[PDB]
Amino acid sequence: GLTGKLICQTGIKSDGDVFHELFGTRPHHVPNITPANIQGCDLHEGEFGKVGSVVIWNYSIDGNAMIAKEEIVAIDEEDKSVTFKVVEGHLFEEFKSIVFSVHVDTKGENLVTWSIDYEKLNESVKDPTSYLDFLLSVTRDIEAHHLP
Repeated sequence: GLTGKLICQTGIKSDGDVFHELFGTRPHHVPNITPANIQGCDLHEGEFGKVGSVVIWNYSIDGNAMIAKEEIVAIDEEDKSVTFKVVEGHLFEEFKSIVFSVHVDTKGENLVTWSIDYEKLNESVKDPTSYLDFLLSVTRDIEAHHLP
């Protein structure tokens, strides 16, 4: 009853490998490129670019500042994907679990796919569609930054 998945896909005209490695090896640069959405990214544990690292995101939706501590649970070079599991923060006021994944397909003529997998604390919790608007805004800012 409490489980859902939200996905958004959009094209980018910028380099897809650079987009993938931004999230997979340089996630601390993301605040600098989309500062209206993401104000901070601090290493909590481990090292940037390694599975099992833990980062703290300081970010904002609708003017409201929030915090998500996330474990990087997967970095797949072959699939150009990175998977972030929330382990603490504002989201845990609504969800038992919530995992964000970003995948880039460069095989066609580039697609960014964000997935949100989650389990609500109860049925009155809203599905987190606002986070797709947020991830699309982040993606548009990154594309614009990486374009000549």
